[PDB]
Amino acid sequence: MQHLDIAELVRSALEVSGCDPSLIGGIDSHSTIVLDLFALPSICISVKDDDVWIWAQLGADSMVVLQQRAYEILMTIMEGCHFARGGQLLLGEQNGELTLKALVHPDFLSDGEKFSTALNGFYNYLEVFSRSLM
Amino acid sequence: MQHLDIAELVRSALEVSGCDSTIVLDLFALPSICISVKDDDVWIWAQLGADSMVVLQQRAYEILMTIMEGCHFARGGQLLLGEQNGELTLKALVHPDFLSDGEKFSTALNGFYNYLEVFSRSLMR
Amino acid sequence: QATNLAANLSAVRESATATLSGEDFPALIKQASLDALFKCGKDAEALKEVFTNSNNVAGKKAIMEFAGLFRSALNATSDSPEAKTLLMKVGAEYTAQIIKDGLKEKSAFGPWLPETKKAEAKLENLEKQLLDIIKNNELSKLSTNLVMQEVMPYIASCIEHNFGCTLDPLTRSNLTHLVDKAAAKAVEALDMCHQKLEARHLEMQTLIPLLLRNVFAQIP
Repeated sequence: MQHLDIAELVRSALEVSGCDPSLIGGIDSHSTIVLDLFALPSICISVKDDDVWIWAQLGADSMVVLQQRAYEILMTIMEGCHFARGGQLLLGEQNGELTLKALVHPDFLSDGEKFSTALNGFYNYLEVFSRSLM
Repeated sequence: MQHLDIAELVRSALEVSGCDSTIVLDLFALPSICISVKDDDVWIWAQLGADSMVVLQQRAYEILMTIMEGCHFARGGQLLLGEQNGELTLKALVHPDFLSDGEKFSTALNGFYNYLEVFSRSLMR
Repeated sequence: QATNLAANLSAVRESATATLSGEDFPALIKQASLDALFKCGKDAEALKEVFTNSNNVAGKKAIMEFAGLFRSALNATSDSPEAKTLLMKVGAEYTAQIIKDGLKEKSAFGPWLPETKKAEAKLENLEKQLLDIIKNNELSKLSTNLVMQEVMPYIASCIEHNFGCTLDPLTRSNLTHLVDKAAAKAVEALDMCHQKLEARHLEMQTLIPLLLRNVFAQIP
């Protein structure tokens, strides 16, 4: 939790997922790692004082759409998330946009297969939350 | 954390406030709350009433905005919503910084009661 | 085969910019009342900024009052599509006027509040009369006149007595058409609500205060 190399974890998870390793640029500066995606908000991965976070901003109009869709969003949150600390995704706000966040449980940080489960699971929820805020 | 005794931490937190299985803390002039250890995690939580699941639907936005204002003593900086016995629950996964001793834990407990009052008001109809 | 994430991965990069972010309980409680109203606006965050930056005590008090009444109306109108639609529309209109107004020193919000206990009782009493008129009734000429007779004296009282209104006394003596026109708008709002609508009576009872306050806010 302390010798943890997040770049190597991410690289390994993406390999397990069957990613084209040529898409992977320079990661190793211990800044936020960003996964850009075909039709979805980018996924950010970061270490913040020994906590690993996965998150995404949900779009320029997400806070406004939230005014009409908060119940559906809450139900989705309450269904739970097996790879997050507390068993639940969190919502914040960054750059005037709603943010979906996972404080990753250390059980999912042990190897690339485990971290891949967390990343692909996050992808699934990103699809669902972003569509609920359309 | 496997040396951690939740029963003693609660006793300590009470002592240092001038006071006397899941722990059910039901004190004078305070609502009943639950404290439990699960898989190395310490939770504080409480149910929010017979019809809290109905009012949740009605006031989801308002309730979500309050959740997004955060909670300094929780892991992740945020309280969680759950469901138990058909009632909405407010839950805190207590950050380890607030588990070191009785003074710190009393601050988490105090903080929880304060947030619970805020959410109770949000759920009254 | 590759996971959906892998199949849809467009690049992996790093960013020095992309970054995450890190108690007044009475304020929190007040915010939650405002949020229930401000959700009806085009942009709740923009409403919160207008409100928070205002120094107009009476204007902010008018909005807070409305937000509290809105919460009561949502309690009573949530089981009828016509009533909830009415509520959402008055919410949208009120909040849009907040944005248009801006809550400066001279504001549409604040002047039409009761400033004495007597005026408060007059407003409650007239609201109760409106409910009786409508349930005794589109509105007939009789009912229309009775509404006018309830509303006009309240509007005229505010002009006569209020300091939340910033207009010079002498200049207020030019406003007889204001009272006629505002009271007519009230008739129209009540008449349309009655058309769209024990349960019903409770719906009307919670809606009346909002419809009236929204009319006041639209007075030029």
